[PDB]
Amino acid sequence: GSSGSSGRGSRFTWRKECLAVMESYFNENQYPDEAKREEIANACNAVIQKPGKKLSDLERVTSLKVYNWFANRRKEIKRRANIAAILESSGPSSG
Repeated sequence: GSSGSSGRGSRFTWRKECLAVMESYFNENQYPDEAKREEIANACNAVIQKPGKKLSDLERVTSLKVYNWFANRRKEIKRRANIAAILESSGPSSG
């Protein structure tokens, strides 16, 4: 990745456009219902969907993809609030 302990992207990528929409829904609801996930996911695909161009699975944002990103944030925020780890650990993570 570029920044953040988060990465290991599985043959996928998160565009700034799709990231802005995901953050919006997360602000209103941490856990977007099934229908909510599709609503937000669809918007992400549109913001990226270009005229005369074809969308690829690499940019395609499905309901499952949205949940994966949301879960990463919830766990990332909750993990920082708990930090139930004392043992030694070598991580590049910053801040």
